[PDB]
Amino acid sequence: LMKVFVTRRIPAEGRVALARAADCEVEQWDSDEPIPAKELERGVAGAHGLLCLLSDHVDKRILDAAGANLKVISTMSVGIDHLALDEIKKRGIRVGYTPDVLTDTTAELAVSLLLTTCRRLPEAIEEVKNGGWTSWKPLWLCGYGLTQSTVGIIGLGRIGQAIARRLKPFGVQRFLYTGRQPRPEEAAEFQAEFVSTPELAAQSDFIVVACSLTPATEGLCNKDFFQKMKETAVFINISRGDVVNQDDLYQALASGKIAAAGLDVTSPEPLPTNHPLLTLKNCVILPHIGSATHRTRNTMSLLAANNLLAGLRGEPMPSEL
Amino acid sequence: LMKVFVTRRIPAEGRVALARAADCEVEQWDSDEPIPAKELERGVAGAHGLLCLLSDHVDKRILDAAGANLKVISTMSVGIDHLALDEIKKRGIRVGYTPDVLTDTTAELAVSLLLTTCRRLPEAIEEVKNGGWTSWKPLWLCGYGLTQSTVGIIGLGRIGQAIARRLKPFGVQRFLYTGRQPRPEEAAEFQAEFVSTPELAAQSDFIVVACSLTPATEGLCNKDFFQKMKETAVFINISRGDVVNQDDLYQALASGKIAAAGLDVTSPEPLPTNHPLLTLKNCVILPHIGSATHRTRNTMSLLAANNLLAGLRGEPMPSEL
Repeated sequence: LMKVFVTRRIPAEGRVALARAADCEVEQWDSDEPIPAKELERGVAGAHGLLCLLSDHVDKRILDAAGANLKVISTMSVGIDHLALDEIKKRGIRVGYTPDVLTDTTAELAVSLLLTTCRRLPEAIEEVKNGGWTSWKPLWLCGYGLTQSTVGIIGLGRIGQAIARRLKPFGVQRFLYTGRQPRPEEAAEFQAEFVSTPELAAQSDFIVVACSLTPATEGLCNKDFFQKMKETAVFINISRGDVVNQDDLYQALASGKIAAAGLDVTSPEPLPTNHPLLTLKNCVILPHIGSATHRTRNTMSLLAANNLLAGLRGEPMPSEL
Repeated sequence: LMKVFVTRRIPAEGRVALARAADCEVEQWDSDEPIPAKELERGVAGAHGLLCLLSDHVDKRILDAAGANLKVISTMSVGIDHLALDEIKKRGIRVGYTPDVLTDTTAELAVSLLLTTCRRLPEAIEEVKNGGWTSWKPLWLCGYGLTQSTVGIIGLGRIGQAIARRLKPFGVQRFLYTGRQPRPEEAAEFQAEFVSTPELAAQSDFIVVACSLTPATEGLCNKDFFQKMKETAVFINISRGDVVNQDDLYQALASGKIAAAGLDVTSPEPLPTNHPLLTLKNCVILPHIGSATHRTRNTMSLLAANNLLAGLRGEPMPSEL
């Protein structure tokens, strides 16, 4: 029997699929809490397969603890920045990941974050709870909406495209995107215009970041970037925390260089409860719930399970990296 | 000089317009707080024109205090259930209202409220602030989304259509609506299907109430309605508080007859802070911010101002009821 380590309690369908594989011995971290480095090193020892999560840093150390038996890592995420890919490819280890199945949900969460930020729901909710609400008021809790807006998207991949698609009927006048390369075919549906980062910041009323975390994008959204934004604009990040310079953001939000921000990702995760960004009424922070619907999480789980199983058996994977 | 009473501080552009009318004497309630009944009676005495708000109950008593000078009431709202329409038409008084200008913002707000509610943003926000957040967790904060959902809309007028149009690209498979009368032409953009209230509640994953408050709609969303809803379904109201039976809604939410609710309107307004509904983690309440963007509020103000002046001068009004 081949050994499999799962780093967390996962959605049922995925766990059952693993429990059904007669050729597998499945060891599991029986918790909702992230597995410490030390217990993961202990757990992957001798494993033929690792099923892991975003949260788990699979670097050279883990690979070494594994070590030689490891033929397949299967991550329950589309993002891969948590894997030491170069060491993995050197070792001839196969990788499963979960693109496509979370596209709609993540785009959906991204628009929810956009709207609750720019329409100021969190302040509004609190005004109800705290006795601030006394009547309907013509001047009160006004934000900025999407009618005739310009929306700037950083990274026009499947998720960005699906954000643009949900945004269009709110009356968006023009879509801009940036990246390393124009994508006419993907942009055509929205008449998106490929522009530089400086131009994107200058022209947009809304900025949505939906790219991978890479050397080219680390610290991309910094002081120079917020400076170029309109003071009436709203900044949304659903990529990785390290794409944003958090101190520059705070400062931009505190001095009014931009109107508001909504973050689904931060650095680190979790964010400390005493963090400056959390003292700000125009910053909305979500705890990385992009893909959080029942249906989506269940599908991701079954896909991770199936990637792992095909990996173990030397077969084509439903979705391999 | 004709006398004009304004019942609150309104957006600048509207007050500037009034302030430029050399044919007018403009008295204003100098406050963001709602005008008491006694102060309103006092202020309308001798008025030729009344510029009022949704919050203001313009009933027989007010008109009497006015009394005989009053020729024009201008409301900065699309809703009119706060006016004694039959008394007004008997007295030959003209009415201005603000349709159309707030259609896109309101629809925009209703979609924000739907997304914040079904994607559990408020719970999510508090878990970051209260230390609940410890990692990325596969089973945590999962809501229900719109992919292949059925959306049911009560009242498919301009705002309902504009909700439908925003929701379509989130992957809605089926729109249903109810009302007093089918609307083929207005429904055809969405292939929406006219259905009875019981069928609406039975079939929908999301229910959005966007109708006027009338005798036929008071207490419409009650115990039998919530019973017929899917227990996975989400209920949104942007119409008027009195369309819902708040106690039935509370009970439905507490027992799990439905998955969650999001209300932009309540009974009364404001809702008391110790209200049962506000002890529920699966009820989102906003303080009636449907039309709260700077652009829209300013447009509404100018419209209400211009309706008033045209009224005073016996001319066609930009938007008359």
